[PDB]
This record gives sequence, C-alpha cells and structure tokens, in this order.
Amino acid sequence: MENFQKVEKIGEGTYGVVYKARNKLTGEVVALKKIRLDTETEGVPSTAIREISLLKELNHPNIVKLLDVIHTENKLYLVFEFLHQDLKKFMDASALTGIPLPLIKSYLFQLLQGLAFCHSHRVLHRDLKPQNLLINTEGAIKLADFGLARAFGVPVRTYTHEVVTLWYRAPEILLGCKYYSTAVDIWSLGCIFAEMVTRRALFPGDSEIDQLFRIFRTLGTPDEVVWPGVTSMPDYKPSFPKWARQDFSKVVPPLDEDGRSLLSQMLHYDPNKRISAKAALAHPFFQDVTKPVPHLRL
Ligand SMILES: CC(C)=CCNc1ncnc2[nH]cnc12
Repeated sequence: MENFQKVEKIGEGTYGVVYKARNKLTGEVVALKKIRLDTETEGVPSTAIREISLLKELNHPNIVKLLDVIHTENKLYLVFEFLHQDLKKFMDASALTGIPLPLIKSYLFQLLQGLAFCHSHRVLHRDLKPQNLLINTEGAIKLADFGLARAFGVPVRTYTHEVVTLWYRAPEILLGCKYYSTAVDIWSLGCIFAEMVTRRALFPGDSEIDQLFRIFRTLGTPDEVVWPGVTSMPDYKPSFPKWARQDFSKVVPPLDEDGRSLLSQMLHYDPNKRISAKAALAHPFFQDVTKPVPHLRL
C-alpha cells in the first residue's frame, strides 16, 4: 500500500504476507496483512467485507486490534496493532528452562478472557495456534486473526505452498462436522496449554487421519457412551481402531491436580460437555493467578 512504508516482512501467514509497516500519516508502526494470494477472482466478495467490518467493532485488551480495512484496487489489506513476539518464538526461546507456571497461568487466564469476550458475540477464531498468540513486554498476551476464518474459509497449503498445521484442530472438525461451535476454540487452547507445560506438542499429526489417531491413542477411541452421535459423524468409520484412554498424569507431567482437572474439561470429546471460556475463568486453577513479566529480548 502507499500510506505505509514497509519496514519488514514479519512472515507469511495463512492469508498472505504480514509486514511490519509504519503508517506515514500517524507514524504508528502497525501489522499490515495483504489478503489471499492468487485465489481471489471475483473482485473480493462483499460478504467478506461485511464480516470484516463487524470485527472492527470487537475490542478487548486481549484481542489484537483491527485498526483499518483497506479494499483498494480490489485488494484487501487489514491493518492490525503490532506486537513484537508470538508464543511459538517465546516457547522455542524457553526450551531449556520451560515457561514458569505463574506465567503459564496468567497467559491462560488472559486467553480465556479474550475468548469469553468473542464467544459472547458469537465470534469464533477456529484456527488457534501458538503462532497467532502475541505477547508484549508488560505481561500481556493477545489473540490474533480472530474471526478471519469465517471471512476467508481456511485452507491447508498456503499461497507460500506451506502446509497448515492440524495439531490444534478439534475432533468434530476432523470427523466432518460442518456446524462447529465455540467449543472448537476451547479444544485448541487445551492443546496449547498442554504444550506450554510439557514443552512438546500434544498431538503433532501430519495428516488428518494421523491427527485423529493420535487423539484416539491418548484420549481413547470415542464411542456413543462418551460422545453420543459420534458414530453418525460424516467421516466416522466403524473400522477405526479401538484404543484405550491414557492417564493424564502420564500425558501432562508435572501439572498439578487443578490444571489436569481443567485440561480434561477442555479436552472433552463431546463439544457440548466441553467447558466454556466463561466457566473456565471460574476454575480453582486460577485462584492464585497473578500477572508476572515475561523474559524477552527483542
Ligand atoms: C506471519 C505470522 C505467522 C506472524 C505473526 N503475526 C503478527 N506479528 C506481529 N504483529 C502482529 N499484529 C497482528 N498480527 C501480528
């Protein structure tokens, strides 16, 4: 765009390149995202424009602010508030010592607040992953790209030919449910929570079926007792191997009883039984939550 001076390429997201750019008028550094490469023949649907415009109104201190929407030359650029680091980078940087529990608890608490806010307005993210969880020097964490999947139906091989991670995908999505709920976001967060604690991805599948079988090997193959209606799901197959559920004490050491209790509720098979963001904020796990300052050198 021309009202901005790019100052860097922050990377390549799901929808296009993300640049660090300086707004020439204001002088504020912002995150500029050019949307959808190649696949955009129509002239940018009025429908995505309308969904996006709605997001401009969704403001919360734990939601990365959508500053502007620029449909120029029949192209779309979303201007977001800029944050210096994402959680993926931070975790890689805390690989040897781990992220302290107090920090983990504060980050989870703030994430659940942003989520409860979006969920109350019937807005879903549906593509939560460490990469779109941004952190700053004050101890805050914010959810990036909330509601965009609804605007632009999420693909796997990006314009950069990159393969979209399935590691945080909820089982109802993997089994073909097309009317997914706010529960999908809680499943993803449960997975990110377990990853922060153990310093290893919970379910690093490399194909849809590998993703699903890794979930089954750990949580047990779902049946009609734990998930009523599972066997009627589109991609459900009577030929799925039947695996037993493992003990969470073995899955997420050394998380204490409160954390494991919370995690198991975030990881319920049945989307309807899964804990909501709102109820999770009330869990005993957060009784001693604080807001500590992270360790980052930019
Ligand atoms: C390309 C990508 C995966 C990196 C992280 N994204 C972001 N990085 C930095 N500032 C931002 N503001 C909005 N989104 C932001």
